[PDB]
Amino acid sequence: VREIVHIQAGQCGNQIGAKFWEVISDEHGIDPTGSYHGDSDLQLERINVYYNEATGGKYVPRAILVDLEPGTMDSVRAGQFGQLFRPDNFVFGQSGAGNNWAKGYYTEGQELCESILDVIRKEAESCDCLQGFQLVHSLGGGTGAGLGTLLLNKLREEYPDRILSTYSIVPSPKVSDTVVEPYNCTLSVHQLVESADEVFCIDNEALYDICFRTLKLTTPTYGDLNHLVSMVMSGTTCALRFPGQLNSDLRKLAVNLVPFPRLHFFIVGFAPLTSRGSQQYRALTVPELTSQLFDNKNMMAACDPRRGVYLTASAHFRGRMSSKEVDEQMLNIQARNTSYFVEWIPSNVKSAICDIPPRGLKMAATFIGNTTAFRELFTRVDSQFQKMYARRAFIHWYVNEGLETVEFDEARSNMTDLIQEYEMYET
Amino acid sequence: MREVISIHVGQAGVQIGNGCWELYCLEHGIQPDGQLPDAFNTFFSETGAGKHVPRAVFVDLEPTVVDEVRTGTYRQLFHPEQLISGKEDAANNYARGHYTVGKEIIDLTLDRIRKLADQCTGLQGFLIFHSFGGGTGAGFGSLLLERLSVDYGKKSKLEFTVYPSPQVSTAIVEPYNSILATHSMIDHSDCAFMVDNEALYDLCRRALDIERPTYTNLNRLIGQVVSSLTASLRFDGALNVDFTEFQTNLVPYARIHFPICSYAPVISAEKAYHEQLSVAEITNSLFEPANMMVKCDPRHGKYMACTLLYRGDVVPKDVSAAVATIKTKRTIQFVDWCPTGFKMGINYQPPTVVPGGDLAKVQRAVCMLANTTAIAEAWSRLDHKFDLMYAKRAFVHWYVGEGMEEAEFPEAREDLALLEKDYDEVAAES
Amino acid sequence: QRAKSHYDEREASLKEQRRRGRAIIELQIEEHKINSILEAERRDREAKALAI
Amino acid sequence: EIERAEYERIMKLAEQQMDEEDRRNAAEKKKRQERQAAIDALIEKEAK
Ligand SMILES: Nc1nc2c(ncn2[C@@H]2O[C@H](COP(=O)(O)OP(=O)(O)OP(=O)(O)O)[C@@H](O)[C@H]2O)c(=O)[nH]1
Ligand SMILES: Nc1nc2c(ncn2[C@@H]2O[C@H](COP(=O)(O)OP(=O)(O)O)[C@@H](O)[C@H]2O)c(=O)[nH]1
Ligand SMILES: [Mg+2]
Repeated sequence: VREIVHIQAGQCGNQIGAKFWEVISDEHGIDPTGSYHGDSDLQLERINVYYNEATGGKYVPRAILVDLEPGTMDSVRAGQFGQLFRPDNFVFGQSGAGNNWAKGYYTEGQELCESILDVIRKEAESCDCLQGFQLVHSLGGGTGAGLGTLLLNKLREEYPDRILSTYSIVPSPKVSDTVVEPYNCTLSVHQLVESADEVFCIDNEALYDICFRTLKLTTPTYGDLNHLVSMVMSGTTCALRFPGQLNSDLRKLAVNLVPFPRLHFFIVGFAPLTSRGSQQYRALTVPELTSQLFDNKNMMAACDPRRGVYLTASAHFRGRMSSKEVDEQMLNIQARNTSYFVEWIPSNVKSAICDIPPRGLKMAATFIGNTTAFRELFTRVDSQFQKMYARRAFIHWYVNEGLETVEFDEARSNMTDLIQEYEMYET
Repeated sequence: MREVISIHVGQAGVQIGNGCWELYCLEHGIQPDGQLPDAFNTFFSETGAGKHVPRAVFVDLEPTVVDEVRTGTYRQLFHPEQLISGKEDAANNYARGHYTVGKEIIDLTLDRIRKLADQCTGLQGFLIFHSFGGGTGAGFGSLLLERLSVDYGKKSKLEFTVYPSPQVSTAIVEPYNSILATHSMIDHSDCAFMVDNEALYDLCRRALDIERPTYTNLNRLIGQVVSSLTASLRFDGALNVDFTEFQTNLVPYARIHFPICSYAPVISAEKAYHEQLSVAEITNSLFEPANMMVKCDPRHGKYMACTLLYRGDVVPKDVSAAVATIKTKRTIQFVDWCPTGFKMGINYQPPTVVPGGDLAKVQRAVCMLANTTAIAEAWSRLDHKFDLMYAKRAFVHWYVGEGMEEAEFPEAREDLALLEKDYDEVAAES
Repeated sequence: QRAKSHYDEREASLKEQRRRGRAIIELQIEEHKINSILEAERRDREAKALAI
Repeated sequence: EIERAEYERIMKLAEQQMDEEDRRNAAEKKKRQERQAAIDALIEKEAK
């Protein structure tokens, strides 16, 4: 009884979350209409963690979808699992997103939040227990950034004990979709540092690189990218739904991986990924998974770990394997590459083994890592934000909404302080 | 549900509008009678049985062009109250259209526009067309925009106007009207797109084998650009782009709003079979000055903001590859303080063609909108021409006698000068 | 619940009849008005021919 | 493991089958309606 509430915002968040619900529904074996036609009894043991039961043999997910513009939910309702979500869980206004963080935070954010908090409260107290909330939002845009930060602050005000684990996409440095993206990223970082406990960030250019390097996807759409984020989502919480040889929930991961209150930003990775044509050459074993997991080329974040050092790390495993083999590999990978690990924290690698593998993949593992390579991601946006801030250009647009120009300086100062904190902890 | 009001002024606005509605009715598939043999609210309004009515008001002080539509094949589609025609035109006089004749009919048009907006609850902005050199076009456009500024406040008043050509001109008093309109547009207009006749004339033969096009062929090219702009608001897409999204990103400052427009690929119905027209080809050919619709070389100026709108089989992976290759072009310069400068949006609906027509069955197309300091080249020519006119007081007596005060001419001259300095200051590096 | 689903169908049919009434009658009235002009063909063109 | 991979490959083919219907329908219905709105609406104006 560790129910987790799922929240979506923006076009990017809603589409990713929609793909997430497809994967988790298929994992348990639930028909698109909400009725069970699965294959195993172990699927029903802890289905309460993500679903509510509507009397009649129908399951309604603990999901809330929010967008400022109504365009996105038209595709969601037309989707395969559109009918699954509660009709009263669709909360939205009738104004354009505007791609503006200040507009999304002060103009439409205030009006929408008063409607949203009641739906969240109705979903939160519907279950006996609630370990924490789960959020998917976009930092680059206006709706997902501003609304996500405002809702995170409000949830922290109301539910201090619960773990607010969030997933976000950091704007790509080279070819991104927004001119004014550095403004939104810089403003969102300030609230995101102080509010959320567990944070994971994905770079889209890394997704294109990973998809083309490994899976040989000739025509990579957004579906496969959203699909990859789904396995990262599914492998994160696998322990709560099913048993295993070593249990680890979100609170265990947060205590183990977070050494200080301001160092909690994480990067993620998933394994195994194999080419669909040459997948029948791989005798996948635990050493092979460890090589794929710890490889820099399979990281969903555009930051090379070799350029920095690690602080804490953790690996979650799925399937039936030996515990000694995981421990021996874990010791070997720590001893061989000591150049990238701090000397004052021994045994920086934490393990967790669930028992049931996911569909389609005889055995699987997931990796979450924390490192000082985060400075490069903050370096790119800092330089871009300084260039944007030099000639006062787009300050004009944000002024008409109510935002003060000093807020940029406070946000950049806070993010620069985080850069310094990562720098001095490298020693 | 979500809606755009179209307002057309003068001869060009009506003739441009006629071509556009030809494309729009075909692209959705509505018969000329409004019946059938979606996102209709974007431009179409719905009536009782099956009839559709377009969300447009056609305004002109001369009844000749309006009567053509009343007699034309599309006469049943438009509601008779939407077609307002005046008695006598402004005679290519800004003062006559601004004060004497325009103020006679101004109140009637505003009521019609306001009444239309009630059925159009999903309003996001207005689209307005003008001729800069014309009298009714520029003269009536100024009064309409000034009234709408206080009537509706914060609403996106986008515009698409024909700027005078650098050398080709069909009006002697053209510089007077343009300098007077420019003063009016720069204050209230949210974002006004620019095109000129001369470059449209050159492309209509260079890009496709038409030896002697007419206003009909030019209007079809304009309609294609407008269709792609509103395509994201009409159909599903991987990246939805709204009007406020354009407004925030395109303009970095209040007075530097003026963008430029481009379209590609424009190719005859026969040559399309020879070339692949991949995403790289359509993206690379956009930046060429030959495809520019405004006869100002981008190499003279700089790039500060660009927008790409795609329609076809576009894959996001190729977009990133195409944009990355563009940034490697040393011939293209960007202001250092704007490193990214790109917004792209993807729509699934392909372009639609019209018979007796000029384009081909292009599988994939793309629309390009950008803001450049090369527009300063165009302004200097207008300023120089006006100075030659006002040095000897060439046509002052015509404008003064129509109620306009002479003290405005130096004021409008200063406003153009301040815009010129503003563009130079922005283009300066640090 | 299904019974009111057909009840909703009844409301849809009635709201369809609302449009059908205008759809057919207003077209017919214009046809009669056109025939009134056909009467105007003989009360004017031939009567003023008698004026000739 | 492989013993259950024998069933796993069949189920993956079932997922591939579902993708086949979904993508095929999205393409076949889209193309012909697109051609109709462009070309069949075009033919009327050619005669006009
Ligand atoms: N591209 C294009 N331009 C047009 C078209 N029709 C008119 N124009 C432009 O309209 C400009 C002047 O329009 P006029 O009708 O003479 O003047 P006006 O704006 O209607 O105002 P008035 O002087 O009162 O007639 C010319 O420079 C033309 O280039 C058209 O169909 N296509
Ligand atoms: N991976 C992924 N990225 C997306 C998707 N949809 C949009 N994006 C990206 O997200 C960014 C815009 O996010 P958006 O939801 O519009 O942010 P918002 O305006 O604040 O809600 C763009 O850079 C897109 O490239 C998706 O389905 N998957
Ligand atoms: Mg005219």
